[PDB]
Amino acid sequence: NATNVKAMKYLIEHYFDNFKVDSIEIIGSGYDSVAYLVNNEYIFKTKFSTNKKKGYAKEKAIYNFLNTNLETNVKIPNIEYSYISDELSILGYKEIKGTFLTPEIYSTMSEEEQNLLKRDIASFLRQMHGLDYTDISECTIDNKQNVLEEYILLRETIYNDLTDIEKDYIESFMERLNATTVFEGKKCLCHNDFNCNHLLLDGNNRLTGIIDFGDSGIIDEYCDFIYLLEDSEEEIGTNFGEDILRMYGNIDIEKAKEYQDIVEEYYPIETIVYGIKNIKQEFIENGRKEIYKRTYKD
Ligand SMILES: Nc1nc2c(ncn2[C@@H]2O[C@H](COP(=O)(O)OP(=O)(O)NP(=O)(O)O)[C@@H](O)[C@H]2O)c(=O)[nH]1
Ligand SMILES: [Cl-]
Ligand SMILES: [Mg+2]
Ligand SMILES: [Mg+2]
Repeated sequence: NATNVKAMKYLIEHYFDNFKVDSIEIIGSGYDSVAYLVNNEYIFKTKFSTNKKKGYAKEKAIYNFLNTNLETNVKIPNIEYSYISDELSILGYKEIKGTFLTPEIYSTMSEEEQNLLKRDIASFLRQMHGLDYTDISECTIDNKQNVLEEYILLRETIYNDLTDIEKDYIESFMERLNATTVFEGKKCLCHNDFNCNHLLLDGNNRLTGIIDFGDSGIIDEYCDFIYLLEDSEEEIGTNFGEDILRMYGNIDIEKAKEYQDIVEEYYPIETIVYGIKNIKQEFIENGRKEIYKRTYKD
C-alpha cells in the first residue's frame, strides 16, 4: 500500500509547484485509475496511459462547463489542479463532504425524507439535461454507434473462436439493437454514471453533492435513469427510479426501462470488449461466463 501513495505524493508535488502533501491515502480505485484524499481536504484522481487518451481532458471540460452554467445548491467537483498528458492525468479538487447514498440509508429515511431526496435528484437532472450544450458540443457520445464499432472489433478478433451459445447471445442482442427505437429520442448532457456511489447526502439526508462525471457527455436523456431503475443490491430499486422519472416529467417511462434493459443485456459483451481493447484475458473470460449464467437463469 505505502508505495503508490509515495509515488503519487511525489507526482503531486512535482507537477503542482507550491502544493504540499502532509497526508495522502487511497479513497478509491477504478480498474485503471486511483483516487486519493490529500490533506483531508483534496481529492486527487489519477490515471496513467489508457484507451481513452483524451479522458481527463473531457471530464475537466465538463466540470468547467457545469460550474459556469448550473444554478443549484448541489455541489460538484470544481477543478483547482490539473495535469493532462498522454501518459498521465491528474485532477484535483476540494472533497465534497457528505455520506454516500446506500440502500441501507434509504430504508431508514421517512417517507417524506425519501420524497425530498427523489425531488432533489429529479430537479438536478432536469436542470442538467436542460442546459444548452453548445459550448461542450465535442463531448457527444453515440451509444448505438459505439456498440456497432465494438461488434466490428469482435468480428475482427475473437468472434470466430466463441461458442455457439456466446455467438447467439451476441447476435440476439444485435437484433434487438436494430429493432429498438430508444436511441432516437432527446439528446442532452448526461452524467452517464448516475448511481448511489456518486450521490452524497448532507446531515439531513438531502442531496448535497454529485461526483464522477468521468463518462459524461451529450447522449440519450434515458442514460441518466438506468441505475436509478436498477433492481440490485447496490442500488435502491425500480420504484425509486420510477418515482424520480414521474417527478422529472415529460419522459416516456417505458422507453427508459427498455433503455436500461438493453444496456443491462449488453454488459457481458461490454466486458468482453474491454478485455480485447486492454489486452486483459480475465475480462474476456468473465464476460463469456456471464453469458452462460444469463442464458441458464431461465
Ligand atoms: N466524499 C467524497 N468522496 C469522493 C469525492 N471524489 C471522489 N470521492 C471518492 O472517490 C471515489 C473515486 O472517485 P471517482 O470520481 O468516482 O473516480 P473513479 O470511478 O474510481 N474513476 P474513473 O472516473 O477514472 O473511472 C468515489 O467513489 C468516492 O468514494 C468527493 O468529492 N467527496
Ligand atoms: Cl476466454
Ligand atoms: Mg466513480
Ligand atoms: Mg469515473
